[PDB]
Amino acid sequence: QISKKRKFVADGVFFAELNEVLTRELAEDGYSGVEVRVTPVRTEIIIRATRTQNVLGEKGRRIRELTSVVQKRFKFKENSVELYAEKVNNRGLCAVAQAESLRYKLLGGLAVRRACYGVLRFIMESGAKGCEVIVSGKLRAQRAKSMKFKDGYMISSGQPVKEYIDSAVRHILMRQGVLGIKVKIMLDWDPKGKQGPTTPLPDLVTIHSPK
Amino acid sequence: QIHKIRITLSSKNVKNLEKVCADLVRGAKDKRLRVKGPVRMPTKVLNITTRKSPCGEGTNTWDRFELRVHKRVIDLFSSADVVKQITSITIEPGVEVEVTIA
Amino acid sequence: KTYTKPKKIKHKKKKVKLAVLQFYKVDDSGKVQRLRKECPNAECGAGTFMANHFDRHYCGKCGLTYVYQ
Amino acid sequence: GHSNIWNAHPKNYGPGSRTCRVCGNPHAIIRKYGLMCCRQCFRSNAKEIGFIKYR
Amino acid sequence: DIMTALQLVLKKSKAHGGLARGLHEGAKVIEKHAAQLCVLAEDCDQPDYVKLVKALCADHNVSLITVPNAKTLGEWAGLCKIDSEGKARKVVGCGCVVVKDYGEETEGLHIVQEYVK
Amino acid sequence: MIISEKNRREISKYLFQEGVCYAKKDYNLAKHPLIDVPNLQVIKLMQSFKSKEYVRETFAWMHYYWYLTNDGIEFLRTYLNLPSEIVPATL
Ligand SMILES: [Mg+2]
Ligand SMILES: [Mg+2]
Ligand SMILES: [Zn+2]
Ligand SMILES: [Zn+2]
Repeated sequence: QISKKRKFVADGVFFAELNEVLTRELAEDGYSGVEVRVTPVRTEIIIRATRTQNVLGEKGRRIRELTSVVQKRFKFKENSVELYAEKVNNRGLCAVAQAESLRYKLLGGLAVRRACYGVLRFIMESGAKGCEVIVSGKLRAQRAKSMKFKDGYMISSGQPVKEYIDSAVRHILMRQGVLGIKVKIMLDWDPKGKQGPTTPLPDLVTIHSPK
Repeated sequence: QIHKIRITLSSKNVKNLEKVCADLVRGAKDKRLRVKGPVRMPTKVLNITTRKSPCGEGTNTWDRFELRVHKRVIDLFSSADVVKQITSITIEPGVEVEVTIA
Repeated sequence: KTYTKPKKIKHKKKKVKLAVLQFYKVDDSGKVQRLRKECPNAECGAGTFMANHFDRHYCGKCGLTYVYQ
Repeated sequence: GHSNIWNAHPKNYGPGSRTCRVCGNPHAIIRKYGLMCCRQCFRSNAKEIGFIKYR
Repeated sequence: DIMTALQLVLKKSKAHGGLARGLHEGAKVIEKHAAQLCVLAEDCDQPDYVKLVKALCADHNVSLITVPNAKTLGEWAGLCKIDSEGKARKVVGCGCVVVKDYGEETEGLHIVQEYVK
Repeated sequence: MIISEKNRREISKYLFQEGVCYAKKDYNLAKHPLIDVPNLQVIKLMQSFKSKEYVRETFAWMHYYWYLTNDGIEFLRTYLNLPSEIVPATL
């Protein structure tokens, strides 16, 4: 019975809180993102991850636990909110997944340069028009420094950034401090819209071949 | 068995809201029902202006954050069952549909 | 830091070797006599005694006090 | 502490009765529309909440 | 089998948590009329202790059983830390034990009830 | 922390029956929303369970999220004296 303004703001706040909770809980399991769909007397939450076996667990025990805790914490009516785990298509095109993969590689003792180059190569071989990986923090010395790896196309200004660029930021807790990892992936135009924006770049003009 | 059924649609995305309104209107028309609207209420623009810096240093720069809420009103002259059937059509996420009488 | 007054010591309950033993008296025939009153409160119930203070009777469970003159 | 003393001061209003729902800080709380988030946390989560920068 | 039956009943009550230990609590529980049985250790150096226990049990019409060693009664009452190696260590003697509820019927309960009667 | 036996029994019963439990980080809240016990005792009992690996703890947006483990399930079954057949609602 609350006003529309407060209703929409609460919906956004719930989405943000659920995203943060899932990110904290499903860190190692991989968590690309979540989507909330509202239906009459039913709300659907879809978890996107690169490893849905871990998210579901054995016989869906983990997903059932997550559904129960979400329902109890968010005051949802019982048997009204259900969770689903879905594969992420082209995980190499998801900035969050690549950032988590780089975090896992770095936490495993892999050299920063090798891990970043591998991530760049995997992203490029996955159909990305371009990518950029930045590693910041105390590397090899007590003095912090930044490492930048880049290949392919990249835009940084104007409206098309919000659709043609997928970016993520993650922190890695190392022994001597925090490491900052930024992943920025430039998508490619997709007429279907499944793998990229369904809109061409503003300054791209195509002339049909004459008969 | 005829009543003025009021349908209120609210969404943050203009395209989805307009498509849902068009679908509802076409569904009502296909049943030879009388449709009034959709009426577009003035857009609600929630605005928050917060300082960019997480501290007090530097030139005081501000971020203007807006959240736009679009509301539509549709009136149908028919029974409850037919409007309930019409509204059963698939609705995309982000669009809230409320059905009432008068 | 510097302190002026002596450090305070938190209260410690004194130890009674057998506090229950002195609440009952047993005769040769076997009859049992209670040397202390029992709280009339229903919640406390039977078996709950009241302290014999020098001006009143105190119940340790419900805090009910009866003053006798 | 004693029940009547520990945390007995009223907290029905003022900055001490409100905290950020994200970080719990009591400073720079945005109470508009019921967000109840501190300005830093709100600026961090604005895109998820649904607030867009047009100008 | 009487000793084994008593041990089994006490262990089941402890699992259910329906038993009391010590006289300071034993007298209170017995006076509540909820005590369905009483157990006293014979190894007591206080004649007043045993006299009071017996007098209260007789007055309140509660089944009474005796155990030779108080340390064994304490062990059966769970007043010890169980190690994976074997029998629990760090035992403390328990002079008296009382039972409020048996939880569920058991084979040893019938033997105990037949013996005490 | 000192916890009344009834409160611990209620907390353990709820945790085993549901298999999950949350708590807002409010030490002075009179009662837990889902359990009649005060919030502080629920939080501290769950912390004790986590310390010895009976539960998994997640914290986010000033809230706790506790998920029972197999060792926790075994401990709760032994301590509550429930039949082996009964299991948390999650499974
Ligand atoms: Mg450009
Ligand atoms: Mg420009
Ligand atoms: Zn009393
Ligand atoms: Zn905050």
